[PDB]
Amino acid sequence: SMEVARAARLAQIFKEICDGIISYKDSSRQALAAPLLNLPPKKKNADYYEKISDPLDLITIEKQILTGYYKTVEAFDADMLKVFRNAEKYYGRKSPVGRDVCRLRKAYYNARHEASAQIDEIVGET
Repeated sequence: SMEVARAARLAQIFKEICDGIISYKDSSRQALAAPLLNLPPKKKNADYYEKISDPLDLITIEKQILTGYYKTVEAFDADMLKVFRNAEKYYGRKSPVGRDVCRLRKAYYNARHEASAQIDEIVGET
């Protein structure tokens, strides 16, 4: 098949997974991915951008998916996991935001495990 077609099929999968993370709610109906959605405004969180070198938020990922910016799942994985790592690096694995990010990763690995079959069928038309 044609690469842009492939990259669109993938994009659709990446958007579903990423929407699952953004929308993800605990039994308590509160959105765990909320802290991950927007990068703190530079002007009053100058200390953030000193601790994080390669900052990324879910809104940006969500935006780039729609473009076909992610041509492989590794590039996607890399971006999604960087947003989680940056969160733990800044708030601490033990903070309430790390307890959350931790749990969101599990969600991420399940949705990624489940998509894996479709992702292989696409990539393996090369």
